[PDB]
Amino acid sequence: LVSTEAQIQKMSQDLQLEALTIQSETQFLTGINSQAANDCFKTLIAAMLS
Amino acid sequence: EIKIADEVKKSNKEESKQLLEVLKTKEEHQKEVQYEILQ
Amino acid sequence: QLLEVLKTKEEHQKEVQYEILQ
Amino acid sequence: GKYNLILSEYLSFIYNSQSAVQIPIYYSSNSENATLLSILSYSYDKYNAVERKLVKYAKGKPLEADLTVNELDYENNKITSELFPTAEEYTDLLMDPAILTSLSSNLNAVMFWLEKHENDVAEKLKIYKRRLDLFTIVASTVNKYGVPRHNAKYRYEYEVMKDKPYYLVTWANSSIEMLMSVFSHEDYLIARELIVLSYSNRSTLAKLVSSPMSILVALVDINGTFITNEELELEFSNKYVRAIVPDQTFDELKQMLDNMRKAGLTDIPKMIQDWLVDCSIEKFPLMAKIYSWSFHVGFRKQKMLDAALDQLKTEYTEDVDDEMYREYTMLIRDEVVKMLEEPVKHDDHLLQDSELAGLLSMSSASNGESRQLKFGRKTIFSTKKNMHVMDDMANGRYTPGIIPPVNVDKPIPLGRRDVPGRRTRIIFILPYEYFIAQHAVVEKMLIYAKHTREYAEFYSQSNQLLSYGDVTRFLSNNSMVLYTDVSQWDSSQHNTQPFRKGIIMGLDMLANMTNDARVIQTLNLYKQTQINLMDSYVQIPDGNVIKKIQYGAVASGEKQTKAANSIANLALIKTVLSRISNKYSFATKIIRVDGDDNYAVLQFNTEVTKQMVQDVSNDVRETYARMNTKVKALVSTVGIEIAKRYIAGGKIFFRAGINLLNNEKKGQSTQWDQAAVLYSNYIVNRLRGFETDREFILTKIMQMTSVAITGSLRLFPSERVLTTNSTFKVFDSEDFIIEYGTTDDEVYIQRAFMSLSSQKSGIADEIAASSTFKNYVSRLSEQLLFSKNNIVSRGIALTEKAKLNSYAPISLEKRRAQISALLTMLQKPVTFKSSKITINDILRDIKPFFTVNEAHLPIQYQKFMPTLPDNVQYIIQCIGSRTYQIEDDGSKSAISRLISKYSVYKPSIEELYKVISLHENEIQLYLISLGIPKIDADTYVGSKIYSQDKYRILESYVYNLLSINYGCYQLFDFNSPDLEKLIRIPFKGKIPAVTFILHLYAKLEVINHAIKNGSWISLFCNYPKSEMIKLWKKMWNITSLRSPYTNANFFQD
RNA sequence: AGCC
Repeated sequence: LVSTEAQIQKMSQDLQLEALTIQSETQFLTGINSQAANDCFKTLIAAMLS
Repeated sequence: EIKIADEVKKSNKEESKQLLEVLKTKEEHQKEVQYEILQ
Repeated sequence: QLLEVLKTKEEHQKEVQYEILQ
Repeated sequence: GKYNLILSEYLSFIYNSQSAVQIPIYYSSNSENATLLSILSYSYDKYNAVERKLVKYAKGKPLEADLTVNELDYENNKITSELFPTAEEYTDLLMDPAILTSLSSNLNAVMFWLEKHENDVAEKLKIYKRRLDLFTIVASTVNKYGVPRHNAKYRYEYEVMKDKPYYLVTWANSSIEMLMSVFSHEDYLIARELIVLSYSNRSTLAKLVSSPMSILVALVDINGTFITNEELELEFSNKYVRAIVPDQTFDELKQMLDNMRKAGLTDIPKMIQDWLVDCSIEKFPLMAKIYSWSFHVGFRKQKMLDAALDQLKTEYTEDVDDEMYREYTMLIRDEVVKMLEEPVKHDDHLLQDSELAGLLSMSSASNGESRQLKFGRKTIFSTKKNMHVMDDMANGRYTPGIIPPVNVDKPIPLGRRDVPGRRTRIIFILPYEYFIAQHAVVEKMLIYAKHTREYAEFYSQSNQLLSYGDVTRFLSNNSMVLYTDVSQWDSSQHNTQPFRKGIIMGLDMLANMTNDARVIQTLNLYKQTQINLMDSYVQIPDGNVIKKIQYGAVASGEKQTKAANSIANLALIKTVLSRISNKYSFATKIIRVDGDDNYAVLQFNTEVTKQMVQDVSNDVRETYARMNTKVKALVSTVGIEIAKRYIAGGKIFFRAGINLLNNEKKGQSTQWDQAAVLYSNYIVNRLRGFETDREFILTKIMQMTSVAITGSLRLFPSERVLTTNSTFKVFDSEDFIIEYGTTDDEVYIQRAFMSLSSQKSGIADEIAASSTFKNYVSRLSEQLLFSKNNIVSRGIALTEKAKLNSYAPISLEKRRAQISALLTMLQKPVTFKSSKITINDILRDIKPFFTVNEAHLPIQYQKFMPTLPDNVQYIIQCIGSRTYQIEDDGSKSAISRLISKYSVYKPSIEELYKVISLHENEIQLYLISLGIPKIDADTYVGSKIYSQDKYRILESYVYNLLSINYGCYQLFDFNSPDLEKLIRIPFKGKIPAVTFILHLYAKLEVINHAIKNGSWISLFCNYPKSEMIKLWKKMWNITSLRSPYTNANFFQD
């Protein structure tokens, strides 16, 4: 997989989020990691087979 | 204090901790404008 | 008594003028 | 904790009796997993502690001194009763170690080490068998004449040195320093010849061993080099340059190896003998090992007449060619007009008041004569020059216009400064009015030297590959470098008349270029110091008589001697390279002068052969000798000796001669401050190839930092007192790493050292209330501004309070009160409660948000300094050496370009940091106290350019706190593209103060992790927006912990 | 008690 730290840093520059104002483009980075990526791939295949 | 509702102040989240800090550095800027006029 | 002690910081002069945000 | 384990094992050795007990004192951060503060020790039976354990190491035969190897009669190792017959004539100043640690302390630090490593395994056994064979020689020689018991201030009286040889103390000190640096079999064969022969040959041993190093750097081939650009930035170039050497160098190197066999050295001239068969760079650290070990023999302290006799007795003739001296005087005249053309035409404010420019900066002058002063009721003797002004401005004698003569009526006193293995240099002791006249004009000569290619102040940075890297940028197979060693630069004939008349002629073409009445006056007074030094007499005392010797030449200890000696070289080496061009045809690429050691790179048409090297060297020492300046002309094709640095074969080699257990002058420090000089002289020698044991050093910090209040009680401080980041720092846990601790009991003690960081002194508060100090402050406020304000006058009167901290007894009443107030905290474990932001308080908030992972980095860059230790050479080969130097002087800002122009003061970066974050009307109240006018300080405040100057001061202040430009962090590239793959921090805008410190602290934690363990880690800091704003308000109230003995720990020389 |  692509690294978590090497993709969040790439994603945090396309969004251009500022550390002073409060905005809705700082919630795009919540709960994105390498274990939840491996979980959705399993519960989408195994839900269709059963 | 800030006189915002009490379920935002005692909360421990990330979207509610920033809202208290932004309303804390608006008071320090509004007191900075009022002090410069008085001099 | 040095001169760097006597001159008050920015955070001290921001407390003689009080106001509430809301 | 390892220092706490050696501390408990040491007290169980030096106190072998049953009556000795040790009480450890602990403390905690909570009220009710604890680190210990100190260790008490009650011991009562303390007589004859060292003389009883020495007998079990005193085997073999003692050393019999040879008494016919020195030319003088008082340099032999004879008995002191045979040398000094009566106690009234006994000079201690010929053997004084001048360190506050006696010989009976240095013998216990070795006999403690020899007991811990008595039964080790077969690898560390051979080190023990090599350090025991040398200590048999040292013990059996001391035990014959006994151990001399020291004084209360660590000198040696006549009645304890009566039946012993004269240099028994200062030989057993340097030989213990050498046997605790033996690690290999090559280091054992060098240490045996420098211990046996050093007992009799106290004159010419450090000269014979350190002689062939100027020759052996010209034989090693170049295969790949570091070069530098025109602006000083590093480049790597992999050319191949062959080393060409004539047949008369090997007929001179053979003469240097037969002088080392007359003296008795028979195994040091076997390593140079077996290296010359290969002439390889892979065995060259053996040849710099012998050059570094030769400086640990000791200092050559002599009588003042006997060491200034070959210097002050020269043969001046009129059989020089006068056609060569007209171009030499004209080329000095053309420089002084070229340096002061722009500050005289445009009349600068620094030259318009040269009287005030020298008065506010007289803390940078050398110490003058010892003179009796009166400050109220007190009578003190001082040699500082700004104390002489306060006594002369009161009694109606301060005349800065009248410059006193230095002829036969009032001669110049003479002071010395010596280095082992070299000759001595004399230092003038001038009056205080030769500093006022020569300060505002010399400071305008050293700003031109910082922008000119041929001077040494251009290539003056913190790094050492960017400074001395322009040597090898013009090197090829058709060029040669020409470094010449002028023997007696101070008293040559080209320095007396044509050098003083080339400056005087240059100040008369600058009296017609201006129109003010002040700039003609300060150019006339700087001219007046040259006519008086044209015929100067010197004063040397010997015996009963005082000799007055005529000396019209140039010595050091003046103010212009760093910037006017560099002009006399660039005018003399320009005249010699014009006389050698009648036999050859070249093009001079670079000339670079640094005092009296220089080089010049000549590029030829055809390829350089062996005949064009032997016949250029015979036309340099024959053209110089036509001008009566005898030289040792050396030409080379690959490597030179620039000033104390040896660039041999593409790599750069330093000298590692710093005497640990000896000193050349009796310093004015305590024991606590000299236990950090002893450690910082061990880190310097470890980075240059002379590795002393750490456990001998940590034993020497144990015996120097301890302080007793009673004859039966002792207090030994622990590791956490000495290692923490405070005023009382002595050493670090790991060697080359400066660590900022983050624990709830480690910030608790660093705030506990904040109360007694500032103490008061009873001497300086009685001087500051006297009448002659108020008369000195009042007459400085008259010249600084025409008006009178109460704000500036208290701002002046409390500025010369800190200038009295340069006085030696005043700076000892503070430090003796630092340690005496620490003893009430190491005994009572409870401390006080306070809150003040330090650098550790900021790092408490950043560290719990970093997540580490394992990572790897392949080697891509190569090593240019091959004597560095192994854990530092893994960092350089993986992220790269430094390319360009980032400045932290702050002069690129707009406030430090306003202070330097309109005033003569220089404020510290810890002073500009505190005042730049205040309001508008607080920068006004501070800038007037500096001497800036009201109309100028109303411009800078009213322009709102201070808001964009906040980030140029914080950038140069944090680089001073974390010590990035200094220390051992001045080798690694911080903007490297191989550290950014490990640091993965997402960017959050609009707060630049916090984002800067997230990237400067993450760059240090990766480097400090790869020195401790040798493996790289990668960081990730998803810092929240709600913690950036809380850290933003603490980035301006940060306070530093400054110590006077730590400011010398930033530079190496 | 003071640059020994």
